[PDB]
Amino acid sequence: ISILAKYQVQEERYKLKSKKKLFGLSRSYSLKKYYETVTKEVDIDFNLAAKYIPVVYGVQKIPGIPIFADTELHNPNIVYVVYAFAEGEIDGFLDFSFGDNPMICV
Amino acid sequence: RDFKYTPTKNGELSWLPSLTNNVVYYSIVHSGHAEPYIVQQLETNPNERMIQEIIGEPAGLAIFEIRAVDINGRRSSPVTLSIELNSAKNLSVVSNFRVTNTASGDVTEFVGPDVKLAWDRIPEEDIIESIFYTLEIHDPQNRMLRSVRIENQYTYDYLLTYNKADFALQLYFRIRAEGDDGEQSVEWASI
Amino acid sequence: RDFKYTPTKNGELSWLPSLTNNVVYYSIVHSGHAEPYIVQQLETNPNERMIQEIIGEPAGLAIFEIRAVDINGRRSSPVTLSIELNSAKNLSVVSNFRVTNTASGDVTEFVGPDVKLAWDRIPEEDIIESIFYTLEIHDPQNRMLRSVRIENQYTYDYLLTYNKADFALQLYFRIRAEGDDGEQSVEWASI
Amino acid sequence: INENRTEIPEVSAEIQGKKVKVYHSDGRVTANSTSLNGIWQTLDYLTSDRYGANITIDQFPLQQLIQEAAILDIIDESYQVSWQPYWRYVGWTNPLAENRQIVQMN
Repeated sequence: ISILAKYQVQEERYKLKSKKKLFGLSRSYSLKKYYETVTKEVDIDFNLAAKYIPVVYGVQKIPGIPIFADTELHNPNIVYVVYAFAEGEIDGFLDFSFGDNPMICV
Repeated sequence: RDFKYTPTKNGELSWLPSLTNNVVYYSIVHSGHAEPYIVQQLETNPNERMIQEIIGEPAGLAIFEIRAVDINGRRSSPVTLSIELNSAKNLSVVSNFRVTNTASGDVTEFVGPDVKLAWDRIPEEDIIESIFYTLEIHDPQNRMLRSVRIENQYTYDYLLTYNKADFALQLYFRIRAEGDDGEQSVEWASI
Repeated sequence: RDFKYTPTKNGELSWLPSLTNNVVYYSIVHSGHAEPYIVQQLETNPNERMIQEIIGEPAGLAIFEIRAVDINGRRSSPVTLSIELNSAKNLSVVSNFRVTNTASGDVTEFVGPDVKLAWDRIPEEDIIESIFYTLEIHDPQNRMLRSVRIENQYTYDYLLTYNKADFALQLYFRIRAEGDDGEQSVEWASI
Repeated sequence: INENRTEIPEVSAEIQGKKVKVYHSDGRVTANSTSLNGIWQTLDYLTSDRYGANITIDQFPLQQLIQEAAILDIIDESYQVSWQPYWRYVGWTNPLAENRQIVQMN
């Protein structure tokens, strides 16, 4: 990750998107405190919980956990990155979003 | 990376691009100039040198400082170079090399017994001292009639005495600007 | 929007501005050129075409790719165009059209019985082949004396035979560069 | 990396999840695919030992659980499938075969 930061704008250099944004509401919560704790983003700096692998059933959208980054020696413009996503044998990947832009047209 | 002056126009600076891909342009500060050079990074390739030319400086000590500018406007640490610049070797060709003892209309044979020549001063004398003009005079056989050095002067007189002596030991003329350090007009002017 | 080549100088590209108002400039990549064109958006209006000229290319296949640059440096998806470029129709006027059989001082009547003409090659022959020179010769009556095509050659000889024949069937001269595809000098040169 | 992609974007993806051991009353164990059913989801999460509760399967009455799934997969008719274009991303593998059940979970 400390390598990967050298290839990102200061907006992002350590940020990550959260997982399972809408946890279940119950009468235990105040409406306000619920929606104010619903949070889109996390910083991996000083946060370890982000690096736990999620489990998925059905269809969902999830962020990639980076675990390796490097460049081809002769041509630093060529960058390999490994993203881990999900526990177990999944039925398979459907689509990728780079930023919010999906490959397939909406 | 690898900021490097290189001699031959006084020479070229060259460098390899910064690996920070958001780099938009390089700036160069030159000792004694009022303002930096600006060099765009219109293409990105990590192994391809960028270049800036240095032209019209006198030989002398100079320093250069070069900085990358990020799209957010902040800059790298500088790289510095300090070097002696040297004269442009390839001088201008002499201009308006012309004969003044010339008739109404135009000459083939000149007027009178001996030619009087003028030429117009080159630019480079404004910058580099000890320039001179070298002049050579030849017969239709292209033998040497006479060879002359003129020191920071723009006229010369051939003489009937000279013609007689050169004949007795025995027209076309060519002239060039010249100096030390290999300083020469790229070509002869001639008549 | 509406990226469009348009023929006549080989032609103009034109487009309507991107609706993303933070656009600072457009870049254009042209097949076989070393570097893109850059076109500033110094004024914003959504219905007003921007233009880039294409000049000095030979007729031939080319492709163009055009991209908007946002102030943050990212770019739109490209738009692509592929087309055959064609010759600049409006060629240079011939230069230094001049008579070589000419006296000391200057002529009115030329020297000797028949004229010898020269002219200097145009630029466009460097790019477009099958250019030729068209030459026309006229009396004070402005009747046809003679009309001639010269193929990639820069001199021509009039003759006392020609004058005699043209008189017997019975000065001023005009010449232009010319080609197919409507390729012509914008005007006659003349003497 | 080039002049038109000056930085790496964020990466996130859409996936079809873990395979789960759906049972059948005839004694088969198809174990082939995701299931949208909440029971088989719970059973996999509980009986997983790499993660989850590490409960041994012999403590569960399969002939009961299958009846529960036979409840939860009741067909609804308050709507019709043609009102749902997204269906492939929604999780349905075919828009025409009934995709409607009181409960579907992602």
